[PDB]
Amino acid sequence: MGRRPARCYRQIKNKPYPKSRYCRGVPDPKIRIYDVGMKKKGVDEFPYCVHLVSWEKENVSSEALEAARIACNKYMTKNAGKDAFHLRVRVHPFHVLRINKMLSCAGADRLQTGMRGAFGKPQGTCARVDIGQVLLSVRCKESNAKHAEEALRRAKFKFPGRQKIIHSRKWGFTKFTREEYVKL
Amino acid sequence: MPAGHGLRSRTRDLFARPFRKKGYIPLTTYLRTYKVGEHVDVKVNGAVHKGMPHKFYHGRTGRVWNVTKRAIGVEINKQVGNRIIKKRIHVRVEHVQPSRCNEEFLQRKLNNDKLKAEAKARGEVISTKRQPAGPKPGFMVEGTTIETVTPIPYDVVNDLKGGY
Amino acid sequence: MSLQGGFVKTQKTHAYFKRFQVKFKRRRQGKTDYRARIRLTNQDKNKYNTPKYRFVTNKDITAQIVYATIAGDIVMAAAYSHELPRYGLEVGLTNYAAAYCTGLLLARRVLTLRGLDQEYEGNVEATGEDYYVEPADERRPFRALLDVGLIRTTTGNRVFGALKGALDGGLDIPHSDKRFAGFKKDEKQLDSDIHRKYIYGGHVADYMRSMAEEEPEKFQAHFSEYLKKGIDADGMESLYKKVHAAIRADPTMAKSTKKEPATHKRYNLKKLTYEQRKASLVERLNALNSSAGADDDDEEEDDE
Amino acid sequence: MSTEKKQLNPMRDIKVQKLVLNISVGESGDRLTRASKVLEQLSGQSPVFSKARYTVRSFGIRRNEKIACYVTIRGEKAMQLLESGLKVKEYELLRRNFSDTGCFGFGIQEHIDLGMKYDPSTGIYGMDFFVVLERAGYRVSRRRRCKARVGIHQRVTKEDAMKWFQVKYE
RNA sequence: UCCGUGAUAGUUUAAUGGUCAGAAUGGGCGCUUGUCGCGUGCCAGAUCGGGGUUCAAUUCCCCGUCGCGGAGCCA
RNA sequence: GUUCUAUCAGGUAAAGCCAAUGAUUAGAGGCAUUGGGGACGUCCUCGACCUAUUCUCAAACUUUAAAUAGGUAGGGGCGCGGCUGCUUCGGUGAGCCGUGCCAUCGGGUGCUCCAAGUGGGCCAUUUUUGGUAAGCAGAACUGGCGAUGCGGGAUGAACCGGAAGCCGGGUUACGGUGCCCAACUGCGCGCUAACCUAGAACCCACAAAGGGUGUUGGUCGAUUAAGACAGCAGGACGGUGGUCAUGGAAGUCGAAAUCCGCUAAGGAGUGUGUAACAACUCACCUGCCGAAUCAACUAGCCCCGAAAAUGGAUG
RNA sequence: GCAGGUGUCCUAAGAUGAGCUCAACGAGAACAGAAAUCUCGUGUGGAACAAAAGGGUAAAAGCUCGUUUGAUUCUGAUUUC
RNA sequence: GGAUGCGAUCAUACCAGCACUAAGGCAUCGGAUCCCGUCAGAACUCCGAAGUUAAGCGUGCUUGGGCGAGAGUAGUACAAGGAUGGGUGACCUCUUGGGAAGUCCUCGUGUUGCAUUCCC
Repeated sequence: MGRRPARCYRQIKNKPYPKSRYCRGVPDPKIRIYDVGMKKKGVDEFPYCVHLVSWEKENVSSEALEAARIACNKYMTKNAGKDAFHLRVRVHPFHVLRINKMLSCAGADRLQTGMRGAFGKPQGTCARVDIGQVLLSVRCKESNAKHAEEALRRAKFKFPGRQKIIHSRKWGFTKFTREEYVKL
Repeated sequence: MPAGHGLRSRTRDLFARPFRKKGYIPLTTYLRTYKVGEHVDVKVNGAVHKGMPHKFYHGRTGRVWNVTKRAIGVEINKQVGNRIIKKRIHVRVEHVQPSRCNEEFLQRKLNNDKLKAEAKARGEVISTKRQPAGPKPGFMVEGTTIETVTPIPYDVVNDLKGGY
Repeated sequence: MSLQGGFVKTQKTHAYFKRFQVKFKRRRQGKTDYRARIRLTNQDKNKYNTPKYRFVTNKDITAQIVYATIAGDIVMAAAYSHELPRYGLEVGLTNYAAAYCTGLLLARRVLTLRGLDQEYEGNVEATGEDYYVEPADERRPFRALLDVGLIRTTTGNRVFGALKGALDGGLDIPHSDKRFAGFKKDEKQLDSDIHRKYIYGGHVADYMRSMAEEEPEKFQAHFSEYLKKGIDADGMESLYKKVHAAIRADPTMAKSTKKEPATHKRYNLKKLTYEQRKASLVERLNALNSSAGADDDDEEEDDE
Repeated sequence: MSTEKKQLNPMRDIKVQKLVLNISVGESGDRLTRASKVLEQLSGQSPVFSKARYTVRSFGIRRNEKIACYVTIRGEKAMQLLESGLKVKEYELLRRNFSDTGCFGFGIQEHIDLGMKYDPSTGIYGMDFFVVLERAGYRVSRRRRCKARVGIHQRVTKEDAMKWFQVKYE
């Protein structure tokens, strides 16, 4: 899209403003749908979760969230169909970029004199994706785990902060598959 | 903009109460009356709106100096900066809390002196502590009050803080 | 299901909670205001408490003289209209003359001339009088002020008769006369001003003579006969009694006492768990089952 | 919590809290509050002015102003009203107007009742006669000091309401 | 690009004290007249876009799109 | 000044407040119009849209509880006798005066007169707020430069050592010991061969996302003399030119379906075919060979990504 | 630097005392939708306090009712400044 | 062992549910000519006992959801002092002194001071 490159906004550096009722003029959020796949089920038929977890705590751009998701999402449909299992994206775009926008070209850019000077018109937004947070969380059934794994591998080339694929487990999938049937 | 001291400016503990302290305070605090030389905290109840000092004072411990009708004068010393003086604060008893530390202390002093009397009629520990006390001339106090309120206009912290 | 009332309370818990600990038991019961309390208490004049409605009411009255201390308040003397027939009196214990005499009984009882320490001159008794506009010596009132409680300043009224019985009792309680129950409104004699009557002891006397059936034992003068016996000087009571057998007791207390937790929650929980595993339907409140074993835990295992 | 199963009545049985006869129309459309006259006759005591608070969008800017009128009656005066009022709407008729809370209300012109039309300068069609029914103990939610909510235990039921009123002259 | 200056019906253009909005022309309907026109009675606006303050905003603030005027040195 | 008391920065789970946005299970009630029906001599039910309430996943104000952490606050008694107070001709202490009695530091330090440059800073560290950033701007808390030598950092205001009268000798700090340059071409061990590379920090010393059977090392699973992995060599009849579909599959476009007789092994087949028809190999099994093999996590260094201006360097 | 207010408006929009306690939601009232009004039940600070923010408070500081004038004169210890 | 008045601790003192101040130590209750009051005794209030325990006040219990408090279970976040400690860098890290958190179990559906003082 129209340039500003993301490194400038990459660092978790400035104070956090996301307050919609004070912050007027805030533009369109993204992703267009966060959980992709079924929605007639929750976890049931899918006894495997796979995650992508961040090594690096950073502000990831709103369009990068869509871009990483869309590369993953075509791998989901192009290899396992329309109403398959379910993927969840789980860090979302809190951090409104105000920041210098609309420069001019006299011996002013900064039009009033040079100034610039907050009350900046808004540019977009980023998500704070912090260390060990689960950016993508995907419930799947075991043969199609390797399919979700290439999809997460396609996802990681499209945000800045380095991440590792892991098959994710809280109470295993092997205290659940006991504790379930011990209290029934 | 020049600096000030917006007397009402930054106030969240200084006027908010916990969930557990909300609603009207029972009138026993409103009723409580103190004697001179009592050590009492100043720390507003936020749920009483009148008789309050200027908010910066809160969490300091003062000596009850004298009383005027309903509210009391409690003596405190300001802190930080240069050459700072004793100041007296007018506060109603709704924001002024008795020091339990001072009661505990008074008790711990009596306990000590019950033992001093016992151990000086048949007992032994110290010796050296018996030599000071017995000599002294006393008493109260306002020479040593002026002695207190001249180094607490402090010296080296004032020059240290006077440039950065 | 739907349903109202509970649901609009149980979610909004935190509010609850706050409602029970903003004030305590005498305000929760709805008894004592803590803004009138503060008005009257701050000075060390003692509270001249005179209760009479939704309390003890329509049957008896009480006057209590209350001081503050570190432990709680502390009543220094009290009088109940039920002790008022001890001194001879047997006509009604809720009325203006009863209230009046109950206030004398508290006031006579508070000095009673106490303790070593004494005090009966300049000039207690101020007689059981009849009275006009408060004769004292005279200018300053102390060591009792009227705590009306919940009861109103309603002009010419029985709380003021209790106040008047305090005044003619050797208590001095603050006053000015411009809503008050004056002289004959106990009965006594009267009257002045925009408020009216010029009879009220002696209420019932006017009524009784308007003929009809009511209580036995006569007439207007039977106020006078035993107001006159309550004019006499005779401190003090209460009382002599035999103490007390063993123990506590009582058949009411007993079929209520004592404790049972822990054990009884364990007997009931056992009953509940046995009731579940023999059926399984619903629990206590309100749902679940497939198939449980107590308490918060069962719900977490029935999701996934 | 309905505790019925004992050995019962006289505190349990229903009584009349109140009958409120209320008009709602407004000023100007019929008048000052002239169907006060009609209320005055039907009930037997004078109605008291209704002002409003809050919103209208529709004429009715003045706020503080006369708009309505009411008579809250009770003792014999409420019952005496019921007898005349009770017989006019027809009977019988119907569970729906009762709330579960055990009160019931109806409309009709003040001109219904024995009464002269001739005395009422205006008649006006309708507005609630409301009958508040309750048990003796109400006085706890009403009285000032020791207010306590009325429990499920105390609160009148439509069934109970229908019965006690169906017991009498309809 | 800075400091100044406006906008109200199809079009040109009045106006207020915070509670109330106009005119002329143009146009829509009759009558003139054989028919048009000249003339004669009749009619009809989210006060630029925009948010805020207030008991009540066409009217009082702030921003902006446009149309205007006036400045912008010693190179 | 550690220890006692207070209460407070603070920002994660929860509560009130509010929440963008997308992912929703169970289940009551709103509204609208339409469609269908049995039950019975209208009713009632059902369906097409919304909302309770059970309610999961993720930041955001206040409060808990902060945990924190620095702060930040604070470290004589009795009796006798007179006089007094405020608040019933009423109850009390407190105040006052008089008189007696009994009780881990270590000059870091008070007051007065008169005078100075100021009354424009900087940097580093920590915590920040703005700003893409900046040898930016603007604060907080502190140490230094300014106004501080001397020794180390090639040079070097503020990094390290270090705070200095002068001199003399001794030993050291930081840092260093191949030469330039005093002093080790020191010891035990291991990795690298790119001249990586001789570097705390720096506007100054670059190197990323991503990739790498380079090499070492650690671990786990499975496979092995009941002979593996690889290579080379050798065995495969018949049902039946497999059912669908389609010019056409018929092993070999696309899609069923993958069994068995006859058998010691012998899949309705792994890649090469002709428009389509036409052959060869191969699954599995066997020999020859003889010893480890394969899979997979994890980690180091190196390698790669890696283009700039008069002449080559880590001084 | 973010966010946003005051340069007014008030003799009642002050004072006190008695007396009352919400906003709001459900259920009920022919007509009325804006529909007040009238009723019942639940109802703790979510309401209400002229005005920012914020914080406060439920027989109140909030509500209702009467009365009242202390928005009186003169003085000020002390805090802020 | 304790109901009745006035209060302290003001989220261990709740929402909800089940026994009890009580033949002469309460509230419901009755009269309202009345003081008082309302529109209307409903509230308010002079007067007062025939009923009631049925409540309210409050007494024996119920932890159920709520929560104080604590026990295990999440040493995890976070942060003070110091490092020629690592990393290209955002960043981490050792050391020194500190250390919330959710779940489960648990205790808890009061406590305390003055009154009037009571059936046994």
